[PDB]
Amino acid sequence: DMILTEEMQKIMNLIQDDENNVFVTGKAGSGKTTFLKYLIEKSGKNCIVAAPTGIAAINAGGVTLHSLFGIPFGPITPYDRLENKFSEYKVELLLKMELLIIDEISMVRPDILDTIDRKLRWVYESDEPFGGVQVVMFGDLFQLPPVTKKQEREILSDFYDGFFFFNALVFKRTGFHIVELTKIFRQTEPEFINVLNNIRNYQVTSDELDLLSELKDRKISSSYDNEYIHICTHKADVEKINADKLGEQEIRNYDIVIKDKFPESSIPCDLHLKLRVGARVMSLVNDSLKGYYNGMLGIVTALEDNVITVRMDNGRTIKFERYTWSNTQYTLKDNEIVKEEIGSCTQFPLTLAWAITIHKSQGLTFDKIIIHVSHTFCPGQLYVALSRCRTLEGIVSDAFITKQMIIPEYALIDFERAYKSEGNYYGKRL
Ligand SMILES: Nc1ncnc2c1ncn2[C@@H]1O[C@H](COP(=O)(O)OP(=O)(O)O)[C@@H](O)[C@H]1O
Ligand code: ALF
Repeated sequence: DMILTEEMQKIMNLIQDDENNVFVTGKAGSGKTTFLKYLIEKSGKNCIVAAPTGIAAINAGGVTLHSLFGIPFGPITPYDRLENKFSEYKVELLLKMELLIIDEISMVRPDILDTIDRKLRWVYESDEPFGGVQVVMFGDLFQLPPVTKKQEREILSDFYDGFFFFNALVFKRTGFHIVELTKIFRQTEPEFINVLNNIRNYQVTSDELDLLSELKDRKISSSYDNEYIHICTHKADVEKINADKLGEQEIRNYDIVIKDKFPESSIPCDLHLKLRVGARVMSLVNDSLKGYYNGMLGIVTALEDNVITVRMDNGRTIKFERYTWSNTQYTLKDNEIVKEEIGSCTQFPLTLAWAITIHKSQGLTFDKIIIHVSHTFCPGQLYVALSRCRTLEGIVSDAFITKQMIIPEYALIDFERAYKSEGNYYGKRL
């Protein structure tokens, strides 16, 4: 069923040359996850998939960067000394890795990449960056990174020109090609995409500005019974909203089931799923054959012991059973990198969805959203909240969206401008 686009093939063309590192970027719904899987199968290489957080690793079927490379937590300057206490099997695993795939690369502080480059050089006893391991990075540039602690910020400041992954010092020694996936498979909305590009590039016209002014509506934005999902900055506001609407009447509780070794921070579901008939909910996984995807909304119609029946917004009724997330780790089998399960957790793939945070809805899109203007805006945070919808028309705002709420991220605009001018390549050329 998959389409192989020209941009996808162009990435495959680049990684044939084992010396090419590649940054694959694109908005939500542009096929990043789907193409990552195809990339693994067609690469012809022993791949390891890693991500900066536990939930992202679980979702992409890989491991966290910190566990894979024994990275200590906290900022790391070039001259902090690394213990390098790799077990023998980890060393042999890393020595067979020909292709490192890092998902959600925009969440990766640049010192983590340099620490990875340093550990691999130690393991390969090599001066080549990343010990010569080819690196392919997936993520959306313009999704804001985790706010770097004040401590972290000024330690790394003495060594780093900025706090994005591409500020890693290793990129003064190697570089990477960039390919953007621009086909949004779910829908094709040129005007909305154009507004979004103009907001993030700080090139908004006065038309777009009032196009943005219209999105306000105090009636809809204060209602919680309308298939609009409330998108809020703060987790506390979202907890209150989903608790208020859930209420205390006729609530059933379903407990997560853990088997063996599962990191607490990697758990991708509710620990205690509290629901009730009529509760607004969101699907957390994709199962194409039962016809639900990560992000789909619905209303709870029936509650049983092993089955929650939900009427999705598209008119369908689905019988949700418990889903099992597998905690995997990589290993060798006749010098070939394979996976092995070391634990799992099991739970219905549903969560309360009258509201959701910006953070929890990263990489997701909805038909209808309500933006709770969160005054004291930051850089990019308006673009991020509008990016959670599929059209301009499904967006309703708390208050009026004003020009001063558009806070650009000039480091990202300069990065794009720089690579698009130098042949879709950043860093040192070999
Ligand atoms: N190459 C492709 N061909 C056809 N459909 C695709 C392709 N890539 C993605 N899709 C569809 O678009 C949706 C988004 O895919 P996904 O890989 O999750 O995008 P991203 O990871 O960039 O958010 C999926 O539900 C999938 O059905
Ligand atoms: F894996 Al994605 F959006 F990056 F689903």
